[PDB]
Amino acid sequence: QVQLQQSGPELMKPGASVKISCKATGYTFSTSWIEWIKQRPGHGLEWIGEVLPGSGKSNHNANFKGRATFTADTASNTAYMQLSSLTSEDSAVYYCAREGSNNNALAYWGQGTLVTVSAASTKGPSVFPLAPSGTAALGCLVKDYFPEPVTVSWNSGALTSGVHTFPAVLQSSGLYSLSSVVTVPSSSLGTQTYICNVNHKPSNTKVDKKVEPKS
Amino acid sequence: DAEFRHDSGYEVHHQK
Amino acid sequence: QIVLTQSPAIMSASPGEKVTMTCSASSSVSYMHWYQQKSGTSPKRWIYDSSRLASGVPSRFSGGGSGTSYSLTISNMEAEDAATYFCQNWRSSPTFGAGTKLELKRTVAAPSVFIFPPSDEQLKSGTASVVCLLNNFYPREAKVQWKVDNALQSGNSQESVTEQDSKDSTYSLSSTLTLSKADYEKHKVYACEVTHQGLSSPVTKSFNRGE
Repeated sequence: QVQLQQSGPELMKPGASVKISCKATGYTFSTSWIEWIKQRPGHGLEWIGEVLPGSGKSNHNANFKGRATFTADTASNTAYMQLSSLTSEDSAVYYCAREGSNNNALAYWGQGTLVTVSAASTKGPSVFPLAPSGTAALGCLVKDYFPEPVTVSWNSGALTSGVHTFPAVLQSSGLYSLSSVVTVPSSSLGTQTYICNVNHKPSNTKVDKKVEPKS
Repeated sequence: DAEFRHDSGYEVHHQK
Repeated sequence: QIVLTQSPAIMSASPGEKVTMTCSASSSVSYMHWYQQKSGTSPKRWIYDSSRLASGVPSRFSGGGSGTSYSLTISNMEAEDAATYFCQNWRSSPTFGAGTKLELKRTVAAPSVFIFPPSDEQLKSGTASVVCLLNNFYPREAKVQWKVDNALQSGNSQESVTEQDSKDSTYSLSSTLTLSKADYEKHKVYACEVTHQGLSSPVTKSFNRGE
């Protein structure tokens, strides 16, 4: 079967150039176009360009203004997209794709490569309580960290019911913040302990925070 | 976005 | 030259219900491709050449149309069918449609609203974060209005929403109001006002600083 496998995530400084690879298997590499698709949240899917391996031919989306270059190495069955002069707008998931056997639908897709363009440096989060307010709600605020991700659990994985860990927001500072909450019976607030376990690996931040009603 | 994409030849042969 | 319009942008279907989503073209097109996407994964070819099902696509899915109107149909809605569906045609600009997000339909549920003051620990760092939780609501659409001493806040808050819950089909929202410690100490009443379909009038949860 036809398979497309992409290179891993890229963390980039503004103004840098990124090169993403797409290894193709299960067909004759020189007889099909490898195409590239951009996906930002709130923008859908955008066609960027393509390369026909071994021909020297490539095609471009005009709105990229020559910043995107598409090449291929026939010896290793790998296609490449290079995007120069990176900005915050270029932060997206990038897919390589190929046409079907007897149809021009994109039947075969790579797993996607996440490119993050940021000027921020590695920072550990501060963990703040969201103190309890029939049913009570409590939580933890995991504020001012870089980069993604963070791993959050409650009571070492024992508490899963009624837990909502929210998508992180990217602040104007360039640092992330997320919240994790749990709704519980209010009668158990005096008997049952509630601890959020927070792990941010790049900063070596490992925090267990007990959350209780304020004195 | 895909204005300058390659042609594959899957064109419908229009009768009318 | 040819624009694709997917109507509606959000489609809600109960389990068992028949589902039809339309991709309208501004001029005649000879085919429509359809792609399924779930959160965190690549789009999958779902229906190609208007009507042909990709390998592994269940028989409940079908596609049809001609000219200026094409559609994707599910005979009976299942939980696993909840995804975004993109229509696509190479003669169109842009080539992909904006997508129809298909969710599970349930009865209207009002959010349970909770406000959280900033912790004393945070106030040492020079910044104050005020958090509002909107818990287990349907539909997804909700408005959060932050009020500081009755003054409506704008540009100084961020929010995110969880994926539809697999058990009760509800959504949850978290909003953070961020201000400096200096700004925080100069005001008294902090309020999160919530607008939602299941609320006849907006509900306000509030606290007084220090109390």
